[PDB]
Amino acid sequence: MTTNYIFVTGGVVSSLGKGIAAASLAAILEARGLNVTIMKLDPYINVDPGTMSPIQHGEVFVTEDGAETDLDLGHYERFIRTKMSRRNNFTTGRIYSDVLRKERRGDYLGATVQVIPHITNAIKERVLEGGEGHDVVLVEIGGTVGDIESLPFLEAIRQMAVEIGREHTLFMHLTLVPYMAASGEVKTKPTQHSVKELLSIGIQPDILICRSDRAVPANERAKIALFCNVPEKAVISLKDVDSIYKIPGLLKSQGLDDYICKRFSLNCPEANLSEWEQVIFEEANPVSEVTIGMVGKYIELPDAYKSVIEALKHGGLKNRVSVNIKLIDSQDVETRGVEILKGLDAILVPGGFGYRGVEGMITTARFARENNIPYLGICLGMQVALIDYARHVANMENANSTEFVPDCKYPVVALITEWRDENGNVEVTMRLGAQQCQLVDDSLVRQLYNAPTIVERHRHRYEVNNMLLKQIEDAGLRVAGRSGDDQLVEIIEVPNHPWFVACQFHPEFTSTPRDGHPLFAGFVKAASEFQKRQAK
Amino acid sequence: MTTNYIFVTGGVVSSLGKGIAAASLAAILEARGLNVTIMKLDPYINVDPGTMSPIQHGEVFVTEDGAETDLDLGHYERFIRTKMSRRNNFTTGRIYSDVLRKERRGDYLGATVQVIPHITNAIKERVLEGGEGHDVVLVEIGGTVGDIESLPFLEAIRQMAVEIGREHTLFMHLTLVPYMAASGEVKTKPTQHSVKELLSIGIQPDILICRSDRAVPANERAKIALFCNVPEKAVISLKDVDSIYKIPGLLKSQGLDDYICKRFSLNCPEANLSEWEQVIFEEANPVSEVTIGMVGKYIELPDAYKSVIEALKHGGLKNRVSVNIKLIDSQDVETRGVEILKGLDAILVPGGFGYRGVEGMITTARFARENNIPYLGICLGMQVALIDYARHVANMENANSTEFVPDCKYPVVALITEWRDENGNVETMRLGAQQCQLVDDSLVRQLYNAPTIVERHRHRYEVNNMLLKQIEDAGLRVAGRSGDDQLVEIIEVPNHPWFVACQFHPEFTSTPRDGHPLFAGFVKAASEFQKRQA
Amino acid sequence: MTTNYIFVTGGVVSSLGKGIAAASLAAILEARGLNVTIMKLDPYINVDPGTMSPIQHGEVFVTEDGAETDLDLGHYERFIRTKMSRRNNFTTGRIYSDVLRKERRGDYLGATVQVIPHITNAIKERVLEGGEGHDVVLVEIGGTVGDIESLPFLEAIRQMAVEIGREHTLFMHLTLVPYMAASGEVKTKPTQHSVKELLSIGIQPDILICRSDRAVPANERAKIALFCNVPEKAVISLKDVDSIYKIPGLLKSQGLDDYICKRFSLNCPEANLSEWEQVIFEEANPVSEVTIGMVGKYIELPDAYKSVIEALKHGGLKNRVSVNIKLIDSQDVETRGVEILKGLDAILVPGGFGYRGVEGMITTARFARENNIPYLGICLGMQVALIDYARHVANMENANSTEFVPDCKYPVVALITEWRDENGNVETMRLGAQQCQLVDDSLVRQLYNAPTIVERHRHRYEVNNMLLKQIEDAGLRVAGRSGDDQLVEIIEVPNHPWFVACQFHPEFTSTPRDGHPLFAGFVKAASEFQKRQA
Ligand SMILES: [Mg+2]
Ligand SMILES: [Mg+2]
Ligand SMILES: [Mg+2]
Ligand SMILES: [Mg+2]
Ligand SMILES: [Mg+2]
Ligand SMILES: [Mg+2]
Repeated sequence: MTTNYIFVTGGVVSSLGKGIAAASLAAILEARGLNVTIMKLDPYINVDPGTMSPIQHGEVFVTEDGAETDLDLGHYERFIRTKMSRRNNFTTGRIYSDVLRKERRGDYLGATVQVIPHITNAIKERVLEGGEGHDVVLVEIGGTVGDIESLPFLEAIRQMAVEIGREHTLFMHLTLVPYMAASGEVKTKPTQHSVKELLSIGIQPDILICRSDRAVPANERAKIALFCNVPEKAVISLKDVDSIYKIPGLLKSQGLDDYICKRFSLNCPEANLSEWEQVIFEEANPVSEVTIGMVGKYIELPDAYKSVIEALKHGGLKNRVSVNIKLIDSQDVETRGVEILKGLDAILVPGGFGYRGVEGMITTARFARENNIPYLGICLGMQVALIDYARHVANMENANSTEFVPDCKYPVVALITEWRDENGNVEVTMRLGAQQCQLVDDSLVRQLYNAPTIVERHRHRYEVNNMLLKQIEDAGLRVAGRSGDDQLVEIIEVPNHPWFVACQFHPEFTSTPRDGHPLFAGFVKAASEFQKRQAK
Repeated sequence: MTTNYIFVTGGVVSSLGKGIAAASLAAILEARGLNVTIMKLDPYINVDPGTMSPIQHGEVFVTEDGAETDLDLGHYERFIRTKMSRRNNFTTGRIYSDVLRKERRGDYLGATVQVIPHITNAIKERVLEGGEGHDVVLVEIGGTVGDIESLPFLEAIRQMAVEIGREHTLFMHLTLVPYMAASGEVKTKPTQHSVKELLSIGIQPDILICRSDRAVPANERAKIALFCNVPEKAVISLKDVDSIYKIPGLLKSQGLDDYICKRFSLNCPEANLSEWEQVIFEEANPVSEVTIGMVGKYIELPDAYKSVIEALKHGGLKNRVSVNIKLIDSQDVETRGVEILKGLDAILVPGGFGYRGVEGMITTARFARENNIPYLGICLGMQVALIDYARHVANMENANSTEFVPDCKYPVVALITEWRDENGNVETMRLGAQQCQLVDDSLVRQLYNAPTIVERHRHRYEVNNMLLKQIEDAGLRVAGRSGDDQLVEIIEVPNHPWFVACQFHPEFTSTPRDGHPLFAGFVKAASEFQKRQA
Repeated sequence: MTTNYIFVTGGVVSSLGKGIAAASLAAILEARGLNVTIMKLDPYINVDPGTMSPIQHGEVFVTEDGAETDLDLGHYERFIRTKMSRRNNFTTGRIYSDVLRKERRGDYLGATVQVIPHITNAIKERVLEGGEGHDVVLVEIGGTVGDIESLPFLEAIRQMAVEIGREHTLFMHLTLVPYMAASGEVKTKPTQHSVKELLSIGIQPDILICRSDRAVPANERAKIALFCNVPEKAVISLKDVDSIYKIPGLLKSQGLDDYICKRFSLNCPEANLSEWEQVIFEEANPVSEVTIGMVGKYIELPDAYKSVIEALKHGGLKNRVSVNIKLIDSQDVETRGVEILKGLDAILVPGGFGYRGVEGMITTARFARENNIPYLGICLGMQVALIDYARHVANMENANSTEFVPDCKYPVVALITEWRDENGNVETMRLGAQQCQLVDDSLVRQLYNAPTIVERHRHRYEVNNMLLKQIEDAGLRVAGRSGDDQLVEIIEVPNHPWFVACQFHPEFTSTPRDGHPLFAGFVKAASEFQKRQA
């Protein structure tokens, strides 16, 4: 099993759908029984995305193993079965980070450390390390062919190709092909110029995925093929679709996989896109429609909630419900009232950090609870839910979490190390990654999940204060799931509501269009049910 | 009078509307009382545009001086009052052609002839020659930056700038700023890559014209302004508009002219855009509408009849009528018959060459003439009508133009030389502006409200004077003539609401601001018809 | 017979000796029994090299077929046996000139003519035409990579390679590898930058010829091989040698041909360089030496007489004499007189045009003739002698060539047409190979050991036959003639040790391997003289 590489680059413009296109291609190949993987090389100095701001960067994906990563890894997982690890994503800064240590520590032997080969060498090592024992490895180069930031990545993959050879390496480049209103036509120039840059640095693309408003007409394609470029019938059209679930099919329709298998000398069964057609079908044929309110502090960048939004969609798939997501700002709530929340068949409070929109969230939770509106809260969203209750259904006077009010009488949520009493009494940090969790017999989730135990992914520090727990419990609230050790609280549920659950983890990083998510499926169904009784 | 030069280039993709944008800028400057001109440098080996196909290039504009040029000079002309000459358009081929010959006549003295400096020197010569004593000269460079084709032009203007200095030189570069439905955002990378191709060539742009499908936001702009670009507040947004007549105003609103004037140290009044405003108003507030059928052969590529279409639009303006142009292929008249002609308030038969739909046209002329439908025929459209007339009225069995049936007995159209008769009895090309005399009791005389007019020519075949009288007798009216050989220019059909046909190309003189008497009159009639006919 | 193409380009600087290096490689391949040719693509607008000045370009080589070409074809010819035709050299100007005309005759059908594909198509056509059925074709691209001038040629060959594929195409790129007296080391950066300019243009070199003043060390090489370059062991060192005759061996030692043959899948015997070895030996082991004065006008740029110099060198080879060429300006003969001629064992008066030193020459001829100094005159050098002879012996007051004094009474040199007499009595250009008949009792007859020979021509002015007999009578010998008009080709001076003068350019046929009878004979004599004269 000689490992084969597909280096995926984009030209002309950013935001071309490269992540998704690699994902889709990976999907097809897997559908052919191949052992496939994908990796993301991010051309930025930040050592890890775990510090990038959601606005700008988008959401911070979390792998099983706790790596904080680029959201593209989210796309990968929702398209292929291979699990992502830290090995699947690295940035220009971690490389440098690396090379700078080895240096300042000898390794180089007073030799002069340069981009080439020291940096490039470091890139290859990591690329190999992640391709390690896969039939096909998709290497997605972030940024745009043409930026400097890209340079070292491109040079490294160039080196690889030479080394490894045409028989186990391919270059897949993505270009924009604008449609002209004025021209009333297809502009191929930009692709030519892009391919031109590849050549300028040693790279001759083997495949071209042409992104356009609409399908790129053979004639145009035929032009590109030869037009500079120089590919054969490996010029692919990637029109704008209304559903990403259709991409694997479109690419297949065009022979991309075949081209790829031949080149790689991969003898293998024809791709069966049944699951994808299924997903498409379901999506195309909803029965009912709901409107869900997503109440958070980062709505400027919807990509800040990428995984949630996809999860909601999946939940809809599993119920034949067309979900209408209405993005709402924690703030306005605690500003514009509560009349913004009205008209939601359901309400979701995602994660985030601060204290910023936090008050409006607490509110939202209360509104949901009080108005028997199905509510689902992730992390922050659980916390803001622990509160409202603590506050409104118990004593917990000004109930809060030390993230916001370090000195509260009632710190129902806060670092374990900070666990104190209402009387300041006391007892005798970053949770990242997949973690087992024990569900409470007789709980909603225990039913939804249909298992005693589950594994979910975390990304948090502030825990439920066990010190003020029973106090909230006895107020009626219920603990649905825990995480042994310190038995930390993972899931809570409010007993006298139609559908009210909250968890510490990010159920969203486990949802997929093909298999859904028990929690989201439930939530969505409930939303439906709610819609149904509100009028009938 | 130190001449000032504005070098206009384009990046990313072709078709950014660079010609119109240059025209519009010229329009502002002119509206500030400046003496302005514009020139088109086409990076193509064809020596003379007058040989290229419309499929590819679209209409052949004709200047006053008879030069055959790129359609862009038509745009220039519809935006500024400066007239175009053969000196406002030239190609790579002309340059090489020039150098080759100069070289063959030993002007170079055994020295090595090279792109640099021979070709570039030749280009510079032409530029200066064309900008000769104007306050501002806009030099539009054809082609797309980054291509091989335009290299010489770019090197040449680089030198000029360097020679002339930044006090009288500016580079204005158009670029595509795509819109991502996805991210819902605007991509400035292409601009950056494009701007960098200039640098690689030694040019650093002074102004950027950012073309998008919507306005480019100050955000995306200041980014451009600096990031990879380096211009001041010379980052201009040029969104897709619904009327090119809005452009000068749009550019003026963003201060382009001020920046321009400022750099060139031009102290002049603010741009008075009143005429443009009027045009804009008239266009937006039609009081009625019509459907004018445009019956021809190159009907496929629109640009083929750029100027005609524009002149019909101007006709609307003048009459506050909304003109619906129905592009009709003459072969289908041939094919399916006058069935297609049904539903028009007017019929226009344009010029062109190639027997092709020629029969399809004659028919149309007839149709129009026989159904009292207002008609306008230009050149071929006039010939096509002489025929119909001659035929169906003068009874001249298969009257024709030698151009298509040299053996015709009855050939009312033909070179002055081939001029024979039905009895075989007997006894170069027209280009550019020609005085023509209007006949005293003509419709056309009224419209133009003048004894003599000046129009543009581009034809060989003529009204066989040896047969004229026959048709005259048969009722036809000679509305105008050349003068000397007293060649027939215009003809009229008396028992008609509105039937005019001329040899010249009236469309080359139409302007949105001042319109055109024929077109005006023709549109009016189309209206009248419309109404009546209901 | 799938033709194989070797694209030869150059980077960093011009004058890397690219022509010689291509020739030498061709020489190896040929020595392996391959059918090989070479062509010169000159990126200059001059249509015909036959109009460029030597100041700039050096001698005008003349092919068998009469084509006037770049001196490089002379190099080609001195290294391979394949003969050159007009098809082995062409310029940018020829290409454009071709396209222009094709375009004017509507071959393009109104389509846009552009650099790509029209010009590039034209180039490809010529290349294929020139490589037509040879096993290997070396295509030398003139100019320096990275310049604008050579763009088209580079794009064209890029296409070919792409079209033809790597099985029959190779790119060979010459580059400068400077030596730093400082660090005492060798700089490979320029190679890298140069190699990268190719990439930017879409070409990735297969072989690098590293030119230095000393051999490039395996060290600096493997670095090149990979670092920024990417070729295999196609990194060749080409140090400055003392004899170009060593080159094929030097290249062969590094395995260039094997690599070449290998890539092209050519199965052929090892390069037999015996002839080269001999040449090398002869050159290194002269047994005596001489000083031959080369008396002329363009005396300044050496390359002006490339072939002559080479043929004199070959003369040495054949006689194991070391030839000391004394470049003597004819105006100084004019200026300072025969004083300068002192110290020569022989006198050579080359060809050329321009009255200039013409008098300086006639003198020389005389001097040589009157001091029994072996002489050789080519073309002008022959004319210059007819004169002297005619004059100082036939007593023809100021005999001359109309070329300089059209009004001369006594004009022994002139166009067949101007052919008059002293009494005014009476009754295009020669280029390329011409049969000439050798006179039975001539020296020249012995030397060539043949009745008829073939030589190359490049002249207009001729031996005025109406005056011949006079000079014949005065003692002069007609050693050879054209044939038909029985034009005088060669003349001899009987009371002389060695005095020959021909119209043709013997130098165009000289070769280091096979030498040249005239030159051989002439050098021999110079030796003899030398000795005697002491
Ligand atoms: Mg991506
Ligand atoms: Mg990235
Ligand atoms: Mg234009
Ligand atoms: Mg153009
Ligand atoms: Mg050379
Ligand atoms: Mg050259």
